[PDB]
Amino acid sequence: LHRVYREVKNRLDYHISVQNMMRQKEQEHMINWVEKRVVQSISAQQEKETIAKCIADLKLLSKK
Amino acid sequence: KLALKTIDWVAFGEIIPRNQKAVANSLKSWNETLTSRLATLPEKPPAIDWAYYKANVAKA
Amino acid sequence: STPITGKVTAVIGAIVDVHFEQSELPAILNALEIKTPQGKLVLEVAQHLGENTVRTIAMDGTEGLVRGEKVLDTGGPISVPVGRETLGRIINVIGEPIDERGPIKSKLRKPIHADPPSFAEQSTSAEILETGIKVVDLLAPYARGGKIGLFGGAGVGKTVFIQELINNIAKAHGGFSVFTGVGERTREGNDLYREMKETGVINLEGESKVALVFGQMNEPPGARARVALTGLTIAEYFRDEEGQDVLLFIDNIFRFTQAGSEVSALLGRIPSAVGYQPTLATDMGLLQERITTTKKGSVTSVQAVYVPADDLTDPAPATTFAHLDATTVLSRGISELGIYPAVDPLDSKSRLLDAAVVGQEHYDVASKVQETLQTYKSLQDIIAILGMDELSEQDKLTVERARKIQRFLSQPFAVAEVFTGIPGKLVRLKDTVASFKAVLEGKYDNIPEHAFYMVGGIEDVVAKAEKLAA
Amino acid sequence: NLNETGRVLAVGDGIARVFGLNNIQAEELVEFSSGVKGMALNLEPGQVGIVLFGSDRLVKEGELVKRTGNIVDVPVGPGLLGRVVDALGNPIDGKGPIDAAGRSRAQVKAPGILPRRSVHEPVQTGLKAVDALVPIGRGQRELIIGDRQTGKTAVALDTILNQKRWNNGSDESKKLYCVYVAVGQKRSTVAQLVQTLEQHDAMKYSIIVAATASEAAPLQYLAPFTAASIGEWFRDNGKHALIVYDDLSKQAVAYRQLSLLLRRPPGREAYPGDVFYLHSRLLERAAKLSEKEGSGSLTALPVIETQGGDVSAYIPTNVISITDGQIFLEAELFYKGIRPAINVGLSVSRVGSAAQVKALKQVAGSLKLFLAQYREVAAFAQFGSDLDASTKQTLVRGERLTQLLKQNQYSPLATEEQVPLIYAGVNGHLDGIELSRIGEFESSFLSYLKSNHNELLTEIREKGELSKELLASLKSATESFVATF
Amino acid sequence: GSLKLFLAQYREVAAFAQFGSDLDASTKQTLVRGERLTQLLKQNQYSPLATEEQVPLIYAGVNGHLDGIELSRIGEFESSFLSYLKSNHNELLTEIREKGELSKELLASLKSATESFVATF
Ligand SMILES: Nc1ncnc2c1ncn2[C@@H]1O[C@H](COP(=O)(O)OP(=O)(O)OP(=O)(O)O)[C@@H](O)[C@H]1O
Ligand SMILES: Nc1ncnc2c1ncn2[C@@H]1O[C@H](COP(=O)(O)OP(=O)(O)O)[C@@H](O)[C@H]1O
Ligand SMILES: [Mg+2]
Ligand SMILES: [Mg+2]
Repeated sequence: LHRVYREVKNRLDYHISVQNMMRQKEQEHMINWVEKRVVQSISAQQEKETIAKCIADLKLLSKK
Repeated sequence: KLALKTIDWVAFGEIIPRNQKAVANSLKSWNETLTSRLATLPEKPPAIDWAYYKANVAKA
Repeated sequence: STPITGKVTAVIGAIVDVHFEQSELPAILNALEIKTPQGKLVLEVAQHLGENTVRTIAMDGTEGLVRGEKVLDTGGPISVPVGRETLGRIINVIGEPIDERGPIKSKLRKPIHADPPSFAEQSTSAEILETGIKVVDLLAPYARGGKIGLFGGAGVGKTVFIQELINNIAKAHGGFSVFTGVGERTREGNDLYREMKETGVINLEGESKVALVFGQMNEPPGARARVALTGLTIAEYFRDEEGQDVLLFIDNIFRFTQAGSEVSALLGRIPSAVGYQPTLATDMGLLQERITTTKKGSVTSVQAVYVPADDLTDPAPATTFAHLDATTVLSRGISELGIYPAVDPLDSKSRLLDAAVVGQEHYDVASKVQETLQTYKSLQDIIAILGMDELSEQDKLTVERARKIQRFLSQPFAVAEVFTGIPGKLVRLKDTVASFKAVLEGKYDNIPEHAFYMVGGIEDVVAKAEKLAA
Repeated sequence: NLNETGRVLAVGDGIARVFGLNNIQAEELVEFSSGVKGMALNLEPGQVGIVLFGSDRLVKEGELVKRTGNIVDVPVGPGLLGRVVDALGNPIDGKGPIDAAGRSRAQVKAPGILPRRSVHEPVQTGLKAVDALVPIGRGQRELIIGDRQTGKTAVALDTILNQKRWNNGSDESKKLYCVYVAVGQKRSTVAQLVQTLEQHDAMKYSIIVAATASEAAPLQYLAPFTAASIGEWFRDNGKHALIVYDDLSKQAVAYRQLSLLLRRPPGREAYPGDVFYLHSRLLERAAKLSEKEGSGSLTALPVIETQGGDVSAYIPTNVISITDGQIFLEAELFYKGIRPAINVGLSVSRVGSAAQVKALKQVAGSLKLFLAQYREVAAFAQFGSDLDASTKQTLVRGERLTQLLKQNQYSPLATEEQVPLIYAGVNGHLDGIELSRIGEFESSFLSYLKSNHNELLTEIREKGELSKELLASLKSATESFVATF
Repeated sequence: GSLKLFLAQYREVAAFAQFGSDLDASTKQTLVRGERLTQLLKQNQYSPLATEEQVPLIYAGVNGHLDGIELSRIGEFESSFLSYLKSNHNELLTEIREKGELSKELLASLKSATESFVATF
């Protein structure tokens, strides 16, 4: 009896563990994909060098 | 539910020839082993939350 | 090709700082190369100090580096040769051939750095391993595919010990082996290479069943701290890809910590207690974790550990115990008595020291021997202060036996035959247990003690006792 | 952004210093571009020091890092039972996703002075030398201190196994869920430790928080606290949970590593001043909640590894000062045969009888006496028969009383089976029996009672006490077996 | 051969006779020889001894020809014995030197040369 249980449940849990692994992976490449599209946003877009001097000069100020 | 012919052990001790004490010993321990075992091994296993699994699947 | 150029900016001992360009920084644990007239000085990324500056660890002699030489990024961790191609050849840390046999033709090149197997992959076994050494097979028997440790101060018998194991397992093993010399006498390697040819294990114009990796003490702190990985990588390959039994011999494993301990200060690490580096437990950990048996293949590991100042409380030895299944501690206090291998029977334990493993009979005999040797050592304060006569009838009878068994643990090795003059003797576990058993029952209370000193099988004891009487 | 994000200024030694995150919290988690996560322990005006949970090979310079807005948290609840999780609380056994009933912060404040009760619920370990000599109580903090390879784990391990006597029952206020915290142990060891509990059917109520040595230091730092919360769950909800920290020694080493790399002041033996605040803020979490709080309880069995009996060391002194008793173990005692080698002389318990079954207390009050006088007259045993009869009597008992405590591993005995053995020992019904047959004596004696005097055993198990009637009935049954022997 | 091993036994017996108990023939025999071997090893600085002069001395020690000589005698014995061979049995010294080993014949002559000297004086 215990063996039947363990084995079935084991087959079931496999699907979850798998499903879980897929999600994780994908959402790795997904949030990581963010990186390479934002390193493309600043390196490119010369209009993302203006939004540079911007937010940053708002540093000196506040602190003081 | 099991039937289990009741057993007084000191009598059992007193009916084994010496050249057979070995056997009798092993017979005793197996019993004890076996008993301990059933104390811990439940009649049936836990059920299986089928709804839950049904709730998290992918193959139909 | 599209390589990344760099330039050295600082040189202090075995620590080289390279200054790359923006967006061109190599991750940690990446190799580097610098062209020299003599050879190549590989470096290994360690830290990122910032400002496009990286700190590496010199894999070789740092003398001859010019402020600002251009370094070539390898683009990945140090690559070592793998496959049956490395069988029967000597290899250094960088993975270059050092036996004058030309280039090593390997189909693959796998990095020395890799993650430890997953908890899921871990496979437990209970099989026993028969070596031929009484004091071991009877007390702490080694496990097939297990991790072994040979502890012992300087000049106790750790090398001769591990050498015999090779003379009794390696030939007798239908698989492959890997020897890794870390921080040892270059001459010991030489003798080894000579014996592997003479035994037939390594054939220059034939087949071989063992690879050789050396990173001796003559090498800088960089080398001795990564040579252990270099040889591990070659073993691991036969483990997973080849999927077969493998014998890993490491000697010595203490140099792995020490070597790192030398440079840790120069890498800006606050020295931990006893001078060792803070990253002791982890480093010692990331090495032993890799050295293990998976569901893909079995790996039997024999790592000899060094004990600084005959002190077992030392972090280096202390930490290593938890990564071992079978520990064979050697005491200098045992060497001096003339009894060898100077194995400590009480302090040495094993995993297979269970009735349900070695057998019920085997356990009982082993336990009796231990209790006998203990009481003996307990009465050491009476045998010198009150003599032997003061002891009780039960005590004197035990004491005599304890002295016979003690001397009966000694065994002549074919390796140290030049030291003892007596021909090696290999005892079988099946006979070993049967021997002490007989002595524990008092069946040889007539035979003289000197008849048990340096003797193999139990039959030889009686033969010897009779040859002396003449 | 600069306020929710930051750039890696420098990385190394598993610690990278980032710039930015001007709104990040203390000890808060963070996530790097690569995927590896870390938590900032040091919050400097210019930069922020952050430890890593993974290889520092993934982290590079200038790399981007973003907040998580959450402190170290781990999922708790009864779903963990029978699983094996890491410091964070993820599955590593491969049995699927975990089903928790909520989360709890790694850092929880210990119960106040008022919400507690004097420990009074015994924790039967199934070890004769323990439950008789050093009794443990639900909510107590008993320390398992001892040199390497002495039998420290054996003590705890048997304890867990000895719980099948109540956990498979129906009553809850009687059960005891076990939470083992593997710190600094190789995977091979854990995989075996787990495999032992299964072959005994113990995983059914055990929780394994594995923190292998290869894992990053911080993991080995959070492991004990993570597991701490998990058990508190049971405590808060009005139950009983046993947690064994094996071992705190390894934890301190890990923590020392982080502290040094972060360039914090080094103290005795290279341990920062807050090292004591670490363990004190851990052990004090286990206690005995009052009736109003839920009567719940959390027992702690911390393991400390000494270096050659040196209990005077820094770490040990800290732990020993906080706990409420020690189960000192010596290798020497182990070699003689006395297994488990529990040094009665040193082993102590501040709670004592307060948490011990009266059925055993009535026969144990004297057992500490004889053994006490035995250690004093132990040198005489080495001399000739010239010893007077008075002292000789002590030797007769001690040899046998010490021989009885010897208990094989993986073989816990219930109180109903302990009392009969102690009662026959104390009175001295074994003195006539050879000191070589003491072992088989236990076997044949227990089997006897369970066939002829089963009614006596069962009355001791239920009542938990020994009435004048039983004391006489037990004595008569003993003298009868000793006679026929 | 087992000379180093023997000197180990000597220190073993030397420490055990500290008790102040009488010693039998065995423990005193080895004690007598072990005590003299330690006295034979004592050599003056700036006085290197060839191989042909070391072998003979050690020979008479490991065997037991010095046992029957007083301790304060071992001193002059060394010099006297050497002068004896360099005068009479010099042929042997020449064989040991060149050969560097001991043949069945060389042992015979060497054996007789030792006993003959013990008898002298
Ligand atoms: N009660 C016992 N009876 C018989 N053998 C025992 C007992 N307890 C421990 N052992 C033996 O102890 C060995 C392991 O001891 P144990 O694990 O208890 O020490 P430890 O505290 O874990 O030491 P370490 O810190 O090295 O893990 C095993 O080989 C086992 O044979
Ligand atoms: N089987 C043996 N019998 C006697 N002496 C031995 C034996 N094995 C080793 N030794 C002694 O130990 C010495 C070598 O020590 P070694 O193995 O290098 O120890 P360590 O590992 O501490 O360096 C040898 O010179 C020899 O005298
Ligand atoms: Mg050596
Ligand atoms: Mg342990």
